[PDB]
Amino acid sequence: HYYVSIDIGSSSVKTIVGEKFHNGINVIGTGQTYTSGIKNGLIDDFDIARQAIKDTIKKASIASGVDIKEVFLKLPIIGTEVYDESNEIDFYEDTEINGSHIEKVLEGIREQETEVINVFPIRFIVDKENEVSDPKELIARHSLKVEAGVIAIQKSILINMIKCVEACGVDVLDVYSDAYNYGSILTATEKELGACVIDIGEDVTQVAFYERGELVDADSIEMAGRDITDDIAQGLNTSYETAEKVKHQYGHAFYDSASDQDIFTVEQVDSDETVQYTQKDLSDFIEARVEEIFFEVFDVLQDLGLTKVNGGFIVTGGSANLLGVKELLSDMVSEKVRIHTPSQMGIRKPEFSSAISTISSSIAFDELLD
Ligand SMILES: Nc1ncnc2c1ncn2[C@@H]1O[C@H](COP(=O)(O)OP(=O)(O)NP(=O)(O)O)[C@@H](O)[C@H]1O
Ligand SMILES: [Cl-]
Ligand SMILES: [Cl-]
Ligand SMILES: [Mg+2]
Ligand SMILES: [Mg+2]
Repeated sequence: HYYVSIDIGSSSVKTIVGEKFHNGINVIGTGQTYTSGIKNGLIDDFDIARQAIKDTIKKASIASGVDIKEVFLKLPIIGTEVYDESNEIDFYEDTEINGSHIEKVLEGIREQETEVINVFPIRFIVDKENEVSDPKELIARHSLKVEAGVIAIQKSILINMIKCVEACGVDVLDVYSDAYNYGSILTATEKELGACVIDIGEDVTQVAFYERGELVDADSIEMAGRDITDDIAQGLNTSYETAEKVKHQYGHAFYDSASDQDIFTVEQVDSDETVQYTQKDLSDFIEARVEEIFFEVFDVLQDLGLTKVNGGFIVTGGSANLLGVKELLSDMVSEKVRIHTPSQMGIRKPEFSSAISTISSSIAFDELLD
């Protein structure tokens, strides 16, 4: 059937309706609603947040022609913990391992302040000896063990995000931390060599590092697009709103590559007076803040104890639309750099990476467990 994801963002709630193909996802509809009901990745006003989510499901329904009733929810990398764990289940007869057995051994891991939301297999072990990655259709005489990666989140976040969404008359079939979702926007080589995803949104910037095909660790920083706007507003002595517009229209994150011929007029906040500015002027502010964010990212990587980023950097999210971000980052790092943008029609904006990869995740577990 169809897969419906919901990304409850600080700038906009995003919903994608997709269909699973052998080698991909066919997107058949989207919904997007900007709201002030979400701040810093979390619900700021329940009622307003409910309205936006409800409205977005509506938009997604009308656009896809589907009667959305069940959805997969992405969860931000806040109050999150990643760790290892293993579990084993016993058989009392020769058993050909299928999806149900895998679901059961992982389930046990998903057995106080937090709640396990994702449990993915690193490797499986049949009858205390044969170690394999895919144990399907093979025979076990005694057992099936799993060495899994585990993501858990603070109960308060989970409980409130689900309640808010289910208050719009829909069922949350499953939850997917963005820590696991990003695994899907990376190529096999990136996930192997050791790659870092950086999603710069509005209030939150998220970081997730994958290595040897698996998620190693992740975290989030409270510095992103809004902060870029704030500096612009302060610098050009103009309102937040106007600063937001010039950021989209003339924004550039690399001063040297920023243009001078590009000019625009901005009204002042303290006087009827108006002032002229060049893109290079605007870029002074944008580069400074984006640079800071990246330095914040490097600090996260060190605390996480992750020097060495062999697979390169993948930058995505709404602020990734900013010109000069690739230049800026590669100008301060030796490893490869790229901006990820979903390829499907209608969601070809970096802000859609979370929503679309949430579907990739639902599909992955669909194929794993079925
Ligand atoms: N063309 C653009 N140029 C520069 N910035 C942009 C552009 N388009 C969107 N943005 C910024 O992208 C941010 C929102 O992107 P988004 O990835 O959707 O964040 P979010 O997911 O809604 N909220 P969150 O992830 O919780 O921080 C806002 O700060 C926008 O100003
Ligand atoms: Cl075990
Ligand atoms: Cl994806
Ligand atoms: Mg986001
Ligand atoms: Mg907001």
